[PDB]
Amino acid sequence: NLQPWMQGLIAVAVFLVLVAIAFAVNHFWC
Amino acid sequence: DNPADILVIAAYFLLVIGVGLWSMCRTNRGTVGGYFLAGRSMVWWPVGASLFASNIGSGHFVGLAGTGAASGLAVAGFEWNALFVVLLLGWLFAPVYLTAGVITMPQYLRKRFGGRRIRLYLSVLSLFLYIFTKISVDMFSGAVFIQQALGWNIYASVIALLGITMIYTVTGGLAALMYTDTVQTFVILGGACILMGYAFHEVGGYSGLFDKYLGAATSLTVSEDPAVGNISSFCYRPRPDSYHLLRHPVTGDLPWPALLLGLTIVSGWYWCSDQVIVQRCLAGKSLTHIKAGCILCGYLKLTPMFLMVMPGMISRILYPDEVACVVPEVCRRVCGTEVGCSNIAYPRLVVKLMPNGLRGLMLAVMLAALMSSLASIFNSSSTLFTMDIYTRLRPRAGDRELLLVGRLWVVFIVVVSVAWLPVVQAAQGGQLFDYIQAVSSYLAPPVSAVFVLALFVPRVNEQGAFWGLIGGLLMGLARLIPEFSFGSGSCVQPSACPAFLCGVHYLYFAIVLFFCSGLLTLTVSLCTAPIPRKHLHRLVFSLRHSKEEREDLDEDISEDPSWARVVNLNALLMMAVAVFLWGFYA
Ligand SMILES: OC[C@H]1O[C@@H](c2ccc(Cl)c(Cc3ccc(O[C@H]4CCOC4)cc3)c2)[C@H](O)[C@@H](O)[C@@H]1O
Ligand SMILES: *C(=O)CCCCCCCCCCCCCCC
Repeated sequence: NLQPWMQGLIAVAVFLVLVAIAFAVNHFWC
Repeated sequence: DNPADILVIAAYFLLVIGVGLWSMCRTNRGTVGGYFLAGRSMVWWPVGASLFASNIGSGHFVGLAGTGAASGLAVAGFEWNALFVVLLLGWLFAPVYLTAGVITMPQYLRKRFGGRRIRLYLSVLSLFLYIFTKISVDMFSGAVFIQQALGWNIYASVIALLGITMIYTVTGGLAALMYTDTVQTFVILGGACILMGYAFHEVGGYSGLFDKYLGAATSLTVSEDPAVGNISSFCYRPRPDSYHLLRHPVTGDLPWPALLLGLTIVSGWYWCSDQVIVQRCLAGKSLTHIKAGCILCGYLKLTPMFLMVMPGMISRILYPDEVACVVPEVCRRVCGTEVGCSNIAYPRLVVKLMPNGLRGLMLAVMLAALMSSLASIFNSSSTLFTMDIYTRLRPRAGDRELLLVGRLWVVFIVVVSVAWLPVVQAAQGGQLFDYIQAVSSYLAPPVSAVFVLALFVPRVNEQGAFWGLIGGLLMGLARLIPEFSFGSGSCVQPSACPAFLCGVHYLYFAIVLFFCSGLLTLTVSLCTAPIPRKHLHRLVFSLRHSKEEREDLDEDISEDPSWARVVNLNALLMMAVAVFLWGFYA
């Protein structure tokens, strides 16, 4: 059973990945 | 009537007038920057409290609670989308609006495109959107709260409410309203938290709520009117998706693609583009303080779920036969409407769950929310009308005259809202809330697209924007006129609109209208004259930091990197928390 506090961590994880890639493109592409 | 409630509301009025006169002693009035921008002397905590207090209102209490009762959690998305777009504002739109030095958004389009018809038409559309989607909300919801909780009369009540708020916004300006919005946000949060605690205690807590809701159906399903008879067992029982925030894309109210995209559009308008919220963000001492206010308002915008949505579900738990009724005559006997009686969730929670001093406190919470929202609308409308119209029509007027112009416009908008009150009283149940989100979805997306392209596409021009706006207006009316004409109803009495019209939820239509208007602007721009670059310094997100001169077709945002790092960091943290809460609630 996939409890809701697991879904919370999954969403936080994908959000953190998105922000990390955004900062990477800022660092390189600006 | 009540010994202690009188003193609690008296102390509330006392704090109100105290902060108001403290700001009067500190106001520094006499300049439009004072009255319409608080002299740009506002810091983080009042900016954030002002954004939250102005957006939060009686509409939020009644609508979120009633929808939670009838449907379930999902409506919380309306609030949580703000938490993202507000950041977009604070990091994309507010800097430009600051480095352009505008007092209004029509002014921004006036000096970014050039001409007198865009500014005029957008000001007029903004005024009508405020009359339809904002003032009607709060008047309707205060009306419901008074009709149930107190019920002595409804016209006199809301008229008196608008009178006090008229005086409030006339005297105040942005400084008074933002400081007293600090105190009002404090009041709203404190009272709502206490009532949430009481409701959780009476149901048994979060677990006690998540257990008993799907079995919270009414028992009386006969409908002695022979037309309806035995009811479907489908509309008097709670939805099996009541506990979920992401409903089905097609066979579900508030479909998740609709929620995300359509609210992003309508809310990009509601925060980044419309004068109320931006003008809250134009009175900022600096950019960093405005960003701090955005994060604060966002963190508070994660709150109205637990304080308005879940309490409505609790109402359905405790009073299913009274809030979850379906039978026309039963609901009419309970409220007066024959469409469901979902709106009575929050008022009956308050009336039957809390003691005398907290009865007074809840009346004060409702009063504070309604007053702050109406004060925001009236001051922002004053800004829009005064600046745009009075300058295009009398371009040489002393500020001792412009102050008078805005002050009197407040009186006029109040009279207009009083005039429109019965047209709002003619809606029943949740119909008004539906209607208003529908109006926004039809009329917002073009404006949303125009601002997106104005800030992020240098190419677009006067023809671009004007024709996108007119095309969006005609497309929106094409659906609004018939759909609003055929009527509205529930499972008991559903109006006979065609499926190809009603079957497409208004948020999907907002996406389509957004894209049609944006495409039309880009088209009619790319086949006409461009606008040179010399006109667009400090008017597009590309040219924020340009120090060179502008041609003026008619600043100095230097945040210290340390506090910049701090505010960036906690903004991202806020988003992380909001995304968590989206995941936790499906
Ligand atoms: O215009 C979108 C923006 O609206 C601002 C706003 C405006 C009016 C109202 Cl009343 C409310 C609360 C509410 C009450 C009852 C509701 O029920 C709906 C759903 C189906 O039934 C009909 C929905 C919302 C929010 C939201 O604060 C901002 O975040 C959004 O961007
Ligand atoms: C450009 O050459 C100037 C005239 C533009 C005529 C063609 C416009 C095409 C627009 C396509 C998108 C329409 C969206 C819905 C509008 C009601």
